[PDB]
Amino acid sequence: MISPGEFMAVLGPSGSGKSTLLKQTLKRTGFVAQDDLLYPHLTVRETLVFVALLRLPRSLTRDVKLRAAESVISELGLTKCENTVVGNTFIRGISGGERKRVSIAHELLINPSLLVLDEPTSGLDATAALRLVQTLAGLAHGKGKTVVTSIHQPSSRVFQMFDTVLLLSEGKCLFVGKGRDAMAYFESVGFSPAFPMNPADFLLDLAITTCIATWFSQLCILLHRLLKERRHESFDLLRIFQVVAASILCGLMWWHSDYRDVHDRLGLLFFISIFWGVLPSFNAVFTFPQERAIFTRERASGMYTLSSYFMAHVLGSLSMELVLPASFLTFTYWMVYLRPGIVPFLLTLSVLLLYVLASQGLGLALGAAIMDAKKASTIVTVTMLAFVLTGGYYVNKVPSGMVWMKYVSTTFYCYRLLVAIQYGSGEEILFVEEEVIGDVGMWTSVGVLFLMFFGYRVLAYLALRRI
Amino acid sequence: MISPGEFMAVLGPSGSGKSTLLKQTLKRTGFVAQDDLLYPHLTVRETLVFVALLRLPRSLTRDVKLRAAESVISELGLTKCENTVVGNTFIRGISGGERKRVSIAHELLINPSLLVLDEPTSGLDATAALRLVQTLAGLAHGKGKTVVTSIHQPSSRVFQMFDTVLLLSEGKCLFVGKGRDAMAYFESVGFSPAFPMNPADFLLDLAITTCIATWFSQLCILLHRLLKERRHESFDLLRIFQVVAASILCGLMWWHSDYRDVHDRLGLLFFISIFWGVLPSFNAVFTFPQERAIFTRERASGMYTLSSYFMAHVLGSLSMELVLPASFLTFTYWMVYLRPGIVPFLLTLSVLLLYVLASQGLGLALGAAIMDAKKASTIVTVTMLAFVLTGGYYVNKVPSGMVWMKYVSTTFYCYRLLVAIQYGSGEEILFVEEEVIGDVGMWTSVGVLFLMFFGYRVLAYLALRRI
Ligand SMILES: CC1=CC(=O)CC(C)(C)[C@@]1(O)/C=C/C(C)=C\C(=O)O
Repeated sequence: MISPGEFMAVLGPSGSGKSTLLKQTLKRTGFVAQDDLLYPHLTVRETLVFVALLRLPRSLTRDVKLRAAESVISELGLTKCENTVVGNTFIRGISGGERKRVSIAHELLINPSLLVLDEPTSGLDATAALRLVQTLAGLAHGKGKTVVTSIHQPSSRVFQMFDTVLLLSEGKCLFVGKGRDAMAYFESVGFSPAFPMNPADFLLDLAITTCIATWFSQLCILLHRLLKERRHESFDLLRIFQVVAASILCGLMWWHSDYRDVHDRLGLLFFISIFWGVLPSFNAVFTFPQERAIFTRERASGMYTLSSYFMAHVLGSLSMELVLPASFLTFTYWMVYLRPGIVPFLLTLSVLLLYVLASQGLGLALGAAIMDAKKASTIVTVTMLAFVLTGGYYVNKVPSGMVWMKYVSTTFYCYRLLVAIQYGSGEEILFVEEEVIGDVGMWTSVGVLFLMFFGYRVLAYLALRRI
Repeated sequence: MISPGEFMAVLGPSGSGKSTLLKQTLKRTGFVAQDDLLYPHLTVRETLVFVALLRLPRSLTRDVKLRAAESVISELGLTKCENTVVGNTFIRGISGGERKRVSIAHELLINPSLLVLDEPTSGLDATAALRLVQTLAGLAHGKGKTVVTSIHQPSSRVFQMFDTVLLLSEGKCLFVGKGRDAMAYFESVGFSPAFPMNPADFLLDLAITTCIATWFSQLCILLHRLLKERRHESFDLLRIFQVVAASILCGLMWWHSDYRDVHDRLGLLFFISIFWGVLPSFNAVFTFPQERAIFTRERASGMYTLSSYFMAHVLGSLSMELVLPASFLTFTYWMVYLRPGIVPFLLTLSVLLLYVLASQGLGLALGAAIMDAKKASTIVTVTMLAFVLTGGYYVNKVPSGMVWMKYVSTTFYCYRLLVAIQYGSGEEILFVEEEVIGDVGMWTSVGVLFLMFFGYRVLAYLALRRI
């Protein structure tokens, strides 16, 4: 039993059952886990106001939501670090204490009366944990919040701040009540310390239109939230360097490529298709396993739906996955001197953008299907290799009983589209018939690529819904 | 001042200077760091006995070296976990306490009188930390070892076990002497507890032929030690499944490929070169950053030299990355029905193996040149793309401005060797002249391949000597 405004600490050794022990009631109940599953690119204020808009009811406007988020940030002592990104182990951001306080404010925006916390002071410095428990006690007492927390091991100053201590050991309960008399209770049984020591250490030793409006609003919200995530890969130094190196390589190798040498242009188009099939799919396959945990945690509270998250993710990724291929095509066309014309330029640009979107959708679907990031990446690589080997440029004599594979590979279709844009039906050129004219036309290839992209998105959505 | 046989600890907050504070004298001094930089594939016994062979002098026989290693293992309570791999965060192995005990025994093989321990107790379970401190105190008392350790925060039972306690704050010493008298001294100064609490928390609040023989023996033991790592560095399904799928789909794509269609076979050879140029290079680029820290720590003690470590690693890699290409060729040659003959089979197998070795050397050199794993991998990808684009199969009309790319690449040489093996000079075949005959001879290409295979490891060695 816990009274409102009382601070309870769940004490016990590792594996004693502290984690497992911890609709209107759930609405006012805020649960915080040990892991700080937060986006590392959003700053403090940005993240808390986003959670405020994504969790608070629609009867509250955006300006007052921002004001409430700012008040929560200032109440948790995050004013100094409000101008810094959250960060993670990879990219430097706020400290561990600030990150844990941001995680607390994530559930504090709903204004919960029953705050359950699993290991908040675990894994941080003595002073950071001391400040965290000071803040938690202040919220519990001054604001009258029913706070139940679990700590693997508290410090002395940390230990002396809980008004209630509940003791677990190997799944059973040993003591419940105030921390001050606890030793006395043990002194009732005959367990007295043999030396000056922290009483916490003894404890361990002894142990319809509205729905559409909400959908659109939260979809735009999640899209704006993931713009920050996409901005990293938009200007990733390694990615930009690789893209510009490939562009310069294509420009120099095919410098002022003529229309007479069909083989050189065919190889250039096939290489472009290979690059823009492998890179987007490989990039997209990593996101879904990486954000799976945070998506599950956020969906458990019911803050947002799966379809809105998926649409926001694809909308955010479209700009990142289209900015680079456009510049790559601009540089390559203006360096290697492919077929002149603004209309062919727009046609090939749209063709490659559609192919890149299809490859990104395939990568997202494969990442959704496989719960392991490395195995999903391996499957993506294998599928892309099987596709490129069936693109019509490496092998010209496909076995009769196997041809259906080249009818499902997107890189095939992209290569045929590129060849059609560069030379048409081969009337000017007229091996030519099989490598230029092809067996699949312009509009049918475009429709097949669009259908493949849409099907990949649908399959990814089905895989996400399966879990 | 610390006397032999006394358990001394250094206490203070993070950043107080505990880390910085902690030839015969250093030969008998064993230093252990916080990080357990150990190979995750060797079992508990295996790495211990190997460090014994690599550290103890040559006047100490192998059988009794193993006996001493077993005695040390049993002395540190590793008998139960001796049949389990050390492991890491990726692959499951021994527990944190067992791993730290293995790290202690790593320096305990040399039998050091002065054991320095830079934060070994930090970040483990209460019972594991208690066992570690009990083992350390037992060693310090019974064996008379001068132990100087550091702890970020000790438990009460842990804290009551040190004979000597040093106290640091912001780089300045505050208290020196026994832990028991620290409370009395601080009370005399005028600092007394306001509640029952652990005095450890109290402290924080205020705060020629012989050389060749040695080279050969240590090279051999290093190679044997690295064999365990090479056993599963890439044997995981992520790569063997990809290789077998590539073999199956390559054999099925060119199923009974004829000798008449030059383009198909040439594309197959080019794709094989592309597959075996980037895969070994990508595999090799990740081994060097990963092992950089452990190599630096192990070289700091002078246990082994740089050249022997390089030779052992290269021998392990050669034993590693030859079976997979051998199986690939063996499947592909018989599935696609290439030119008949055992001698051509051996020729192309040797060519592919040498090409794989050259790619491995390029990857190792690029990984050694760049101190960042991701940057080195990106540079490897860019360079391999540059070599692939200038292989003579994509762009037939290479401009004279950058044609020297084809004179420094590796995929080009492998492709020329493969075509000169499959079709020779083209007399049977006789676009043919440029794509079959070429301008680089078979023996010249083989010599260039071998020269670059040696020079890549030479570059890697010079890069290692630089840092
Ligand atoms: C883009 C990329 C990602 C990887 O993980 C493997 C590797 C580095 C080899 C690769 O360059 C793959 C290239 C492929 C499949 C084909 C090619 O290049 O013709």
